Amino acid sequence: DPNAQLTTSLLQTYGDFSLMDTYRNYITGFTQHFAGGWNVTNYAGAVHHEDDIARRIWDRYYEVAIKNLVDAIHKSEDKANLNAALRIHRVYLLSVLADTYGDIPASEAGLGYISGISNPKYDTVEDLYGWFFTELDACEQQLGTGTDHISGDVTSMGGDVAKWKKYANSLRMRYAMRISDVNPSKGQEEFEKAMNHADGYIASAADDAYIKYADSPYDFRTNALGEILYGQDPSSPTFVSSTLFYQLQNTGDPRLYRICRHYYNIKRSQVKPDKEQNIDLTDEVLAYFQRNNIGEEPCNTGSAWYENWMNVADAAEFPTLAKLAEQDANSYDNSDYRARLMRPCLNIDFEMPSCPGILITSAEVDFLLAEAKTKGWNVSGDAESHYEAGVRASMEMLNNYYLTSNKISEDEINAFIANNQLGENPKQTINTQAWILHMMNPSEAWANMRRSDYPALLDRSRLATFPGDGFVYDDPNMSMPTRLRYPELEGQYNSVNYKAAIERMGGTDDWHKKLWWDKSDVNVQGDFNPPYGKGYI
Ligand SMILES: [Mg+2]
Repeated sequence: DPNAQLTTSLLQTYGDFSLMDTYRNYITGFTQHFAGGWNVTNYAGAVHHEDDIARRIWDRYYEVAIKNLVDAIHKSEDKANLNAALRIHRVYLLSVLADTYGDIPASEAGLGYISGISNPKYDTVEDLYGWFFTELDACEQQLGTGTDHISGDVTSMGGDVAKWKKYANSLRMRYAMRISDVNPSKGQEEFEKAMNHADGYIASAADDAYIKYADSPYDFRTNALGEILYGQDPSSPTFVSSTLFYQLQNTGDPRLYRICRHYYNIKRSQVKPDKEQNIDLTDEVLAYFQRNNIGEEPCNTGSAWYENWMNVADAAEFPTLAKLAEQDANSYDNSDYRARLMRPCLNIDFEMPSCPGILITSAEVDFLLAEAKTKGWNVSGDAESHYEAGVRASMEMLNNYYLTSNKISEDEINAFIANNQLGENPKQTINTQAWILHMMNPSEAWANMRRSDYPALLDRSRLATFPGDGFVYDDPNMSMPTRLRYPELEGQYNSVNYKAAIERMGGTDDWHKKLWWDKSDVNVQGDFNPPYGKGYI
């Protein structure tokens, strides 16, 4: 039943816990949104490849979503609306697969490959992006030529063909920007084609495209990215990196302590994050810093929370934990949980099972329009207006989709924008602000970081490594990987096509090899001397 297969494929995007290891261990580490958990320190922090972690995106999307999409596409030629929606989500997941690994099966990933009886070649990144524009144009026009109801839709589009059209056009704008370095003229042409389309694009948050997940306890119904970020036990929360912390603090970003909180979480629930026992001591922690003329030490990329050891405050320092330590010291005076309380952690609001699965937002389109303007493309309105719109929408998406309290006021948004105008390097400003936007969309975060080379990351090569703590540094090139390696079993079961793709790369499956649309290395910060804690060597 094709509509059901649309549902499974949509939900798998963020709903499949079995590929979230790749996002917590590698991608969100590579983007330097998160740092300090043992896993991201072991993998992304050590620049340490391991097949079983790197393969999961490939293996799980091909085994489930792509299989179901292709079968449903072939079973839906009489249901043009559903057919177009199936095909748009295939383009979507193929763009993620290609942006992650490089050349990938696509044009030959068909019914035979589904049945496990045929071996698909790896389409080149350049050929795939060419096909993205063509296929999205075709689907966009096909939408609404059927009378069938897209009942398997679980996105915010809610089966509305007009909303799927704007989604397809917005993805065209995303891909057109992606190729704007390697093929400037095609990027310009494809962008303005979509931007000027009669059916429009995602112009306000009312038209945001996202998958809707269920508010049920921790089969793709719940957002598994939040699940793995919440950790599978209270000793493994997701710690916010110093890169993100310092981007927020140093720009006066009201998002600083919406994204960052301090938790003592020993009795927290494991079926659904609870305010009761994810004890939010943020204000009391900050009051403690201020009393002692000290401050935050957000974990550096490459380091774990127990490295670059920060002094641990006694329970007495925090009145809420103090009175609970005095009631029950085994629970609330545990020194390990006090230690992790010291570091900024991701708000559990971002870790709820019902968190959305972002596909593309009006805030991103705003930033695309801003950069399109700074490139001279024929866009209406100045770069600053689009830029400001995108900052305001990124702000507002947290109010609308995530925050359960402490919403960001219109005063704060207006204040922040005034202090962070475009400046002398708009491309850097635009893409740094998009990178915050993309926190919970790690694949777009990593792709757009790679293409735009902003934000300037912390130079991993000048941050500490901790081999004495069991981590393995088996790669001399410690700069951020620009892709993931192919699943190693492809070398056996798709051996000839695997060899070919590797040969096109230069003869080895090299995760320091830049993809076709990635023309330069991501920028890095020249200096990192934080007021508290450790910086560059
Ligand atoms: Mg690059």
